[PDB]
Amino acid sequence: SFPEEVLEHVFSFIQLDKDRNSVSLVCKSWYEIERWCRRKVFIGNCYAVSPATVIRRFPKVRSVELKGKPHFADFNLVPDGWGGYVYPWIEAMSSSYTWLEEIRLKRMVVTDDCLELIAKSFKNFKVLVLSSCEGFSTDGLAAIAATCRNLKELDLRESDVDDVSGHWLSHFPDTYTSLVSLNISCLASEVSFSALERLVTRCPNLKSLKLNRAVPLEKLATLLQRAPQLEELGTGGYTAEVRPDVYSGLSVALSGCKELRCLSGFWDAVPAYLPAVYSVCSRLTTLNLSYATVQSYDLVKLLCQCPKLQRLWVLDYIEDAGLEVLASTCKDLRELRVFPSEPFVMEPNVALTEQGLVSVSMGCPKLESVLYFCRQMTNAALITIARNRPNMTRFRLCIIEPKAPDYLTLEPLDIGFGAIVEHCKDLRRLSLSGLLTDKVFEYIGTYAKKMEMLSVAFAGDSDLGMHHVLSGCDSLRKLEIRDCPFGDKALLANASKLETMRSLWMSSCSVSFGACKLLGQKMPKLNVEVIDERGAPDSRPESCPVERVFIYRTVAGPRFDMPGFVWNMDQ
Amino acid sequence: KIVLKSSDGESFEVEEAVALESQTIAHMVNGVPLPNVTSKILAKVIEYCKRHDADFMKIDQATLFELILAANYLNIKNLLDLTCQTVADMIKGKTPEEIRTTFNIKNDFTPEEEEEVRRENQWAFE
Amino acid sequence: QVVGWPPVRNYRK
Ligand SMILES: O=P(O)(O)O[C@H]1[C@H](OP(=O)(O)O)[C@@H](OP(=O)(O)O)[C@H](OP(=O)(O)O)[C@@H](OP(=O)(O)O)[C@H]1OP(=O)(O)O
Ligand SMILES: O=C(O)COc1ccc(Cl)cc1Cl
Repeated sequence: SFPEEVLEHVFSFIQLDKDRNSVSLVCKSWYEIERWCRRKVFIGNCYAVSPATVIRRFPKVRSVELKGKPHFADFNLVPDGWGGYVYPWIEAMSSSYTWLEEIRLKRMVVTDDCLELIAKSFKNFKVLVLSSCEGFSTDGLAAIAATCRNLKELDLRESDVDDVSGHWLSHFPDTYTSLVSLNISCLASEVSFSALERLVTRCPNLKSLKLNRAVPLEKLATLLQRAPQLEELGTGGYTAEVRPDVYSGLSVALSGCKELRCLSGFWDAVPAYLPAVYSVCSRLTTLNLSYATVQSYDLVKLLCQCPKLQRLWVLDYIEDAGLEVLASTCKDLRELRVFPSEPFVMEPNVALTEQGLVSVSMGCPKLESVLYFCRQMTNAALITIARNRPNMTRFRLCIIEPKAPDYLTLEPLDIGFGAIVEHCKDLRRLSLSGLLTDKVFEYIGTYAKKMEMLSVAFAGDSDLGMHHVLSGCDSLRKLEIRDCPFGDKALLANASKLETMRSLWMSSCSVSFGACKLLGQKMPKLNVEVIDERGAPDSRPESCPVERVFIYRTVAGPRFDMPGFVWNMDQ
Repeated sequence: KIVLKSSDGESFEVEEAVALESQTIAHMVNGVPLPNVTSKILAKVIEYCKRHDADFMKIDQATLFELILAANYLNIKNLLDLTCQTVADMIKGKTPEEIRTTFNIKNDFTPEEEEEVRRENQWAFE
Repeated sequence: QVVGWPPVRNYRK
């Protein structure tokens, strides 16, 4: 009940977005005090609200996070030009947020113009994370490097950069020294290497260096001798003539890095050079081998020595036998990602099946987080997995053949998934696959009460299934569906669910254009977007399924930068 | 030693560095009067300032209540922090109506405004 | 094959 300054100082110890939202709703007084001391803002859907809105309400923000295209952009199911442009944000912030420090962007279109504007409006600019973004070039980054004198983090992870010129990196002045974190690893072009060594050499706080694979294996040791304090290393190319001097050097240099917790990169890795990495290995909590194309045996030899390993991302080359050795050596595993080595041929090239996942189910009592590509699976295996891991959190299991049944048994996988979902009571994330009838959906609506994100393809028999989901799924935030018999009847019968959810994606389903227009009319605070390259939707009868609807709730109303193939159903 | 005079008119003798923990005291400079702190409260302040805490804060609400205000009035930065954390940790995890229980706040939102904000917070800020 | 399947960010198909 006391002044205004004590509340503020109290607030300063409150940092979770939820907590701040809550205090903002106590009474008008608190709404005002929090407003004014809100240090960061998280905007999961850039079109959900306008910049003018964010900037007028939290005028003191130091740190901004924005997310653009829906997840399925990754699979490119969203045509180019659809939207996600960050420029309007930067333009609006550049005059209000003078003291801005941190920008984190996901799946947005980000332009060299954006990058210059940031460089030259935010003097205290410290952190730039660009995560699967597109639209910019090494020229933009040259801007950042030349101008951002206080920069600590440049993280380019999984972005598509128009790759003019490795010259941009030598634009960091000699008086620059502040770098904590360079994630370089999506760039094709090749940085100046003496510039890179000068840079790493003079930033004594460098903690995380992820290379560029145009920095060839023979050069890594020079780098590592300059940054013995490293905690995360991303190699460049991991290939070279087999020679003893070059092996010996890599290896003294790595075992020089007593602080490595995270090892990644390994393009083109040669078996003959991995063991250089071993002494580092006692200690790793994160190993990402997902671009090494090495055989299950050499993986195992490496795994055998990562007792503290908490997170593994690897190729399917690891195999059932390699994963079993996994279950045995890594009792502290939280997260396993197994990626497809050859996701575009039908025949198995690799002996990796339900069995490896079962192994790991039983052997890693702390495994909570799974992404798995294989070519076959069973109800029985899923059921043993759910039984062994009722603490699973995130379960993403992708069978490469579209409607593959249980291969022993030949049924739909409905009960296997029923089991993961009945038994794993804190499952917040599910993606499933294989032969699936309206009945999984039903299980999903009955048991999956905590579940937040659900991904599905080539599944169900009718609108009943999608109904059970939008029906039963208390905590649904993101629902994304391709190529299923789900349409007008389940969508409109659940129209009001949609206001509680960040987004529904539906492509190639049976949603008529007519249900799209009716939905837009019932629900004026959804943007219901038809995204359909065949030309204007009265071209065809309203009876006619649109190619993609994307639906998301918002306070900005309809958005200003639709291109030619996106229509909003407001009117 | 300095002596410190509660609001209650009673007298506290503390050695020289203890009193000076308070910038508010430091900058008055027979015996320092403190119109906005009780003795009860000035007592607790003095244990803290002596020690320097944990079951120290093992106190009750109206009392924390007053401890904050005095740590503010006396400018004692460490104690403001500690009693500030402590009120925070009562906010966290909690809803508006429970915060505005735990705290004796009356809700002065209309129906309509409260929904616009929730509203904003949920659709755009979490 | 089908567009966008299987869902992965690799190069061909
Ligand atoms: O809280 P959200 O906005 O729901 O974000 C989720 C969540 O990401 P955070 O690391 O930001 O909590 C996922 O983390 P997990 O489900 O693995 O815990 C992440 O998935 P990844 O770990 O695979 O990056 C996923 O990204 P995606 O949809 O690209 O798999 C992303 O969701 P969005 O950024 O798509 O909302
Ligand atoms: O989770 C992943 O990234 C891979 O698995 C999926 C991705 C998208 C869809 Cl629709 C279905 C599945 Cl099983």
